[PDB]
Amino acid sequence: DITQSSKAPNPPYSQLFNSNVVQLVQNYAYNTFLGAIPVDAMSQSLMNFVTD
Amino acid sequence: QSGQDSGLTAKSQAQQALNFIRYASAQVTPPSLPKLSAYSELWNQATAKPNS
Repeated sequence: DITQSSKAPNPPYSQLFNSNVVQLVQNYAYNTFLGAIPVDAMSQSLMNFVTD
Repeated sequence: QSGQDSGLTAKSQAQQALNFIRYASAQVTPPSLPKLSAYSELWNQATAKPNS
């Protein structure tokens, strides 16, 4: 209802609701997925999913 | 990686994967192929021209 500026969003918002919250939540998600997979574990070279 | 040198050994994490995958495929017990003597006489019996 453009004719009324009173109920218009003041202040206007364009950012996310909480970028930091989803940021941290996705951080622990990635960490838990990468570390949660079991791995053959005796020596350092052998848990390496990736090379150098 | 330099494992114990007696028969098959993995020299890398990739070789560790290969030796696992062949181990699961149970290629270390290849099937019992025919006896030379037995199969050979059944050969002589079957491959020959009949009534000659």
